[PDB]
Amino acid sequence: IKSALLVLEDGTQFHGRAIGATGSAVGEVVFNTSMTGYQEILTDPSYSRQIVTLTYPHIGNVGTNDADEESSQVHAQGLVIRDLPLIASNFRNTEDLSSYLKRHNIVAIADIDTRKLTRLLREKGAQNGCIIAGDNPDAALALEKARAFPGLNGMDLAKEVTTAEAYSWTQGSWTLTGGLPQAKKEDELPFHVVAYDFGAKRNILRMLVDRGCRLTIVPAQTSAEDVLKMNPDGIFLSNGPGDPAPCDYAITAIQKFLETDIPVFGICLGHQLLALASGAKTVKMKFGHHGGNHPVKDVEKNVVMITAQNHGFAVDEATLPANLRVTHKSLFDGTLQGIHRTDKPAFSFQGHPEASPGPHDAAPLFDHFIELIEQYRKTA
Amino acid sequence: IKSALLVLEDGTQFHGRAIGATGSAVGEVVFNTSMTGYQEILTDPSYSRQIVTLTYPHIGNVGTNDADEESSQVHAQGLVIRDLPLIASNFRNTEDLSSYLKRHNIVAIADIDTRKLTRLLREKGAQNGCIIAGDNPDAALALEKARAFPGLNGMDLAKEVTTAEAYSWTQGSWTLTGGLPQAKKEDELPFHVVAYDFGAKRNILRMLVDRGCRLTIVPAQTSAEDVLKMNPDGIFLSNGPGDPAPCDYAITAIQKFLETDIPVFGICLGHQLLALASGAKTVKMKFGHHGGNHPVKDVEKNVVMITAQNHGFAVDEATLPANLRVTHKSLFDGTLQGIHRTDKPAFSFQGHPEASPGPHDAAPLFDHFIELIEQYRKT
Amino acid sequence: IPRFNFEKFAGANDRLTTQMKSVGEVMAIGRTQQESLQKALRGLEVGATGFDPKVSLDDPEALTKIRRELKDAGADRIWYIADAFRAGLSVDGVFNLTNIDRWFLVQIEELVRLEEKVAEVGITGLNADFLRQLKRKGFADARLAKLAGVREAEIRKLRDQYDLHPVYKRVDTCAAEFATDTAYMYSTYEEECEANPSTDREKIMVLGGGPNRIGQGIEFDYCCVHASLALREDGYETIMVNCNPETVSTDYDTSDRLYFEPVTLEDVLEIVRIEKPKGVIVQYGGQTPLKLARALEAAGVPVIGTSPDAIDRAEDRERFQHAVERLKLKQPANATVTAIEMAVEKAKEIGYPLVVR
Amino acid sequence: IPRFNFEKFAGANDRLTTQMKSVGEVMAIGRTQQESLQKALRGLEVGATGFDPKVSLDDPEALTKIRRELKDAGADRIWYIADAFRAGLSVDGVFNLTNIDRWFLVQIEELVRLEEKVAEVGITGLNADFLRQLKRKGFADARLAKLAGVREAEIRKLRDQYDLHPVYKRVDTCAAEFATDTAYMYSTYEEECEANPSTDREKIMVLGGGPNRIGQGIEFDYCCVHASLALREDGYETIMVNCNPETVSTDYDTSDRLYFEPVTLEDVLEIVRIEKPKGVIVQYGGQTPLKLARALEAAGVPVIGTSPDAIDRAEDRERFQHAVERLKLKQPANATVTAIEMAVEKAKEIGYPLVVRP
Ligand SMILES: NC(=O)CC[C@H](N)C(=O)O
Ligand SMILES: NC(=O)CC[C@H](N)C(=O)O
Ligand SMILES: [Cl-]
Ligand SMILES: [Cl-]
Ligand SMILES: [Cl-]
Ligand SMILES: [Cl-]
Ligand SMILES: [K+]
Ligand SMILES: [K+]
Ligand SMILES: [K+]
Repeated sequence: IKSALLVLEDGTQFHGRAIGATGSAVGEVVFNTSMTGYQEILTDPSYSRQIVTLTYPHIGNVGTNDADEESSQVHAQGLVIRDLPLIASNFRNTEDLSSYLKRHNIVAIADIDTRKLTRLLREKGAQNGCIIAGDNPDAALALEKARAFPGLNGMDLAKEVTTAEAYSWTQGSWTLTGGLPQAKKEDELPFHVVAYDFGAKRNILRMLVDRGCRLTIVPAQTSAEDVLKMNPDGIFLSNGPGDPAPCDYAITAIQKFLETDIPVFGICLGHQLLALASGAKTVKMKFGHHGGNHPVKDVEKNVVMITAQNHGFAVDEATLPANLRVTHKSLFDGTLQGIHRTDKPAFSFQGHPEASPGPHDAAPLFDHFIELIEQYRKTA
Repeated sequence: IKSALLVLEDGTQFHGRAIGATGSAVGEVVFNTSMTGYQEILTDPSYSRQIVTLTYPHIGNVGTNDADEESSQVHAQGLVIRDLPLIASNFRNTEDLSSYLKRHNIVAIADIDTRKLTRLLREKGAQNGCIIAGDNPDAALALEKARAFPGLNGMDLAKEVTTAEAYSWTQGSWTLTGGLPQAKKEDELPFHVVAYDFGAKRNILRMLVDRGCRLTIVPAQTSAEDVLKMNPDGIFLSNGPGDPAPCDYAITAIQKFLETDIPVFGICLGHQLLALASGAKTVKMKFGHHGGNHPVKDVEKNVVMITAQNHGFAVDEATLPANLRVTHKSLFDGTLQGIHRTDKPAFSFQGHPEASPGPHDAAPLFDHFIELIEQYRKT
Repeated sequence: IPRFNFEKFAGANDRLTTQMKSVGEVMAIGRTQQESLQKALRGLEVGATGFDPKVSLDDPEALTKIRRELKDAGADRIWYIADAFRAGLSVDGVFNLTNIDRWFLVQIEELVRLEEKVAEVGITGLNADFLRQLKRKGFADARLAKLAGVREAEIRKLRDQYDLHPVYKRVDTCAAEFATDTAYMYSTYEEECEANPSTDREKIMVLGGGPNRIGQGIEFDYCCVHASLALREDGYETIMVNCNPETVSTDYDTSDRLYFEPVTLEDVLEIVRIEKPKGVIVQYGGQTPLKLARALEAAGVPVIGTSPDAIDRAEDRERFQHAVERLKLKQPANATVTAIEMAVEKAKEIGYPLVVR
Repeated sequence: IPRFNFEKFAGANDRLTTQMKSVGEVMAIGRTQQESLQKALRGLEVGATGFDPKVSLDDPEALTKIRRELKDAGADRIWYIADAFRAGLSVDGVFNLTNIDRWFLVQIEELVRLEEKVAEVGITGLNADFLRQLKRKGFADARLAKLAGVREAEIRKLRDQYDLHPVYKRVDTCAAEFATDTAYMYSTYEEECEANPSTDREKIMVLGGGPNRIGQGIEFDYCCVHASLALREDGYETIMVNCNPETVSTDYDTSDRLYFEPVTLEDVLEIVRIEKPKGVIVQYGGQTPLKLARALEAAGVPVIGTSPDAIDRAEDRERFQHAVERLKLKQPANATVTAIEMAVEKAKEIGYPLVVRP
């Protein structure tokens, strides 16, 4: 008997068992439908301050491994599951899930009616909650903590996870045969790109490098003046947690780039800022998009792609400026997923083209950027 | 590989495997010959600031259980052993040894030649050492850490482990059938003993209660007058870590009680303090007595008792004041183990009457205290 | 879980290979692998209530037989896996023989251990915290009952005591991200119930035949489907109970409510409990539901059409002879003989050739 | 470990019960249970080198035989336990059948897995670290050799390449709390050596016979004790090697230095390596030492007394025949027959009644 408890703002109780660190966890509770990629899910910075619920009952079946880490740490505040398997069984495993959880100090709860919870959040929308893992968790206390939580609306979390200093990135993508490759020599990669670190995922970088791009990761608050001084062949805006609204420096820096002919490409939060910096407005979804079976139409080509999604905010297309075209849309709810600049060489995707985890369906989006960039150096 | 390293002041290195928390531990290295009682030993406050080496190769065969905890915590700075068995195998086990050490954040090492360690400590005397359990343990640093340790000599550890406030203790001894008993109601217990917490073992307390003694546990520095105010039937001087010599507040309080007719019995540290109070001198032993097979003779009755011992300092007999009579002596080395004030109701024993772990042979010692107490009240 | 019919093919090689030999299949849905796997075994219609022992704990030769069964798989290997755990084989040993991933194997082993506990404590040891545990792992009342030394009904009666009844969740293709208007459900021991039974319509339940097997084919399903279609057309709310994934009976458009469940006394009673139907048809699904007739009625279910008693009079040899005789009709000469010697005699009587059942 | 002799009592019930059926016992000392136990197995004098297999893995019927031996213990249960682990049974399975505390069982399972590793990696895979860890768990060079498909000598040699040799610790009644002036030692794979062999004396080693068995009793031990008593009295430094806990030969008073160890070639060589005796007596302890004689001298050991070749000349059927003829002495008519038919004829020729040796 190793108790755990989940209490939401509405004071909904979920009694189960502890499977991770001992203590307390607080954040916005979300549900994710991905049947695969839970480690990647947990190491995604975008999960900052939110307590992740996995709809797929068996979580941890393949254990864990390093190559499957999206960031340096476990960004989720918590983890709620239906069932932790007795064992991990996969040749890639290096450590079971409970173990890993403890190692990262993650409070985690299992054996709870994750469906009922999913249905609540669906119908009722995003709730704040708290997990209390311990000997005699106090309901009333967790509830109190649940309610005390400020909430993600209006919360700049990107500054909370960005890098302190700028680093170079030259590492390609993993392979079954070779695992994670050795970073390249800058003498190897042809294009140079700046990447604002709003809480970036390794996969983006890797996929970028795969394309022949030498990256320069900068902190979230870097000035445009400063960036422009690097003579970028392109500028990349990363994914990240919290509200994108509150990130004044970004919009600024972005607006500043737009003034220019350099190609901008944003993903998830990067997409939101690009919108914000273009005149657009952002909104906070009732429940958001968390899963890897999300259908997104390319209005232009009338094509459909299965995508990986992780957002609790979106851009209003009603708020779109005539200089910002609509390129992608969600077939699940009609929500906006891509926009391009009529005037500029800037584009952005709400979904995760780098996936990890999920369908490789949206990958060609990086192809546009490179195009832009090749073009820039032709003319430039 | 989970690496661990043990380095002694002299630069001797012992390469092993980590079995407890990741990190560093520093202290005085001692060896203990007890073939059973490892958990009790670990939780004995007297081991504060010491790295405990166990000579019996297989440590952890029966796992751990809360009833076998001699205090609230694991007081040993580290544990050095030869082999950590694959499993715990005993109906009383609630948690494997390695798990428990981690829980308690004890840096611990296994798989080393503890016999070689023992022979060195025996031959050259106690040494300070450092255990570094981690990825790539730095031997130069462990040697530096080992050498920077100030040593137990001149170190009052009693004040370090004592209780902050005074509490009441009315729980007795465990039983196989019963287990640990519920604590008693003061009325059930005829005597009030004020026991100075110099880092006292749960077992002594229990044994007193068993003997019908309600107890009031007082902090180490409590004043004689503050105690007297409790109208004690008897006063008890607990066992405890470090040098007794520097515990002036103790000596002091004691000498005061020694102006009175109040019965006083100390154990271990308590024993050394009672002697210092009486004017005798203490010494730091070459390696000390740590084990559960130590033969002690009752010089009076000329009988031998097998005892549990845990002390690294001793009372010098040649500095005995004529008011202190030698009651016990060690059959291994001739060292002093017991004393009785010729003029007062004050006696003490060097070994451990409450055992835990070890032979129950010295238990009869408590009877003589209780007998003095009865006397006292009789009158 | 596939359905086999090897006993009907005595001279056949009964070892599983690349050429299919199964005649049908069963499907189950559970919130967890163990629950799903156990519901399937009990829906299989082979007389199993879960992991019923195949070999005796005291047979000295048992490990030998188990080993053979695991190494060169037959239709009953699933049962032997369990027996192998009860007999002392480790997960590694079972894997080496079977090549079945340990992720699955360890789950079966834990089910065995829990069975061991039940056997130990018995009924008196069936607290509610533990009965729930057992239910949540997919344990059948009939299985526990065997283990505990009692009757299935005792187990069920017990479950009521503790208000230990399953809840029903719905299939939605989306993991609850989107609501559903469809009533395609599966039982589970969870918190929220999504069954939300109607109270305004007259309901009629149709019991399917579980997996197909020789003699219990699609002809039965066709009738169940027809029962549902006609009654629905007529305005009754139709509830289908079945677990054969190959048929039209388990297609969600065939009925108003589909419960994709094992066709057992247990599972059916839990549905009736909440649905409270006007009638239950047990005559269109073959042997499976026919056999449940009498106990469903005993249990208070509103069984329509020919009565369980009427069915028994047909189904029971003597009863029916009695009926023929009453009707003064003609049947071939028969006799019931226990022993050989008696047979040879009754036989001289009856007259060859004969039909020996 | 007890020593049995059921083969000599072909019709007896061989199941162990409350009435003793053993004829002797061996004892071993190790720094850990595993080492202790493997060393006892190797000095039991039953041809074992540790947990040698009793049953093949390829036998469909193996588990049935296995289960039986576990459930109704005979003299071979110790080997059947490992056989069990090798065939997939678990610790709880074995416990259930045997009632032996799991504390011991898990150690045996761990040793089987390590064996499987040797089998897989082969000799090439036997690096210093691995080999040392194996030596520490008590594995014999011979057992390791069978596992990696090589000769014992190769494993031993490898150990030399790696300077992997045991150390000797002393028995002292006090876990080293007090010094000892007695040389009562056991081998272990540890860091410090307490052997401290003298270099001012002429040493004579006497090898004992292990545990007693029918035909190898106290009579040899007596001879053993006498060699030590006599030679020490003469001024020699006497060293006894033996592991029977019942005899006078294993009383520390009997010799100058007692090595309580398995009387095996490996164990004896290790002692010889550090003692450098002037001479080794192999003729007084019975069959045990007699059989190591040839390999000992062939290993550089100073075997004294009747040579291993002369011994063989005597023990050898045909070599001896020759001797007897050369000496022109009388010997019963004999014939070595491979097959039956030949038997009957050769037999016609030798003259009944006959004595048929197996
Ligand atoms: N269970 C039901 O009655 C369905 C209710 C609702 N349509 C939902 O999907 O939440
Ligand atoms: N091993 C020996 O040579 C014994 C030396 C010494 N007497 C000791 O006990 O340390
Ligand atoms: Cl819940
Ligand atoms: Cl060492
Ligand atoms: Cl229970
Ligand atoms: Cl290795
Ligand atoms: K629960
Ligand atoms: K070592
Ligand atoms: K030496």
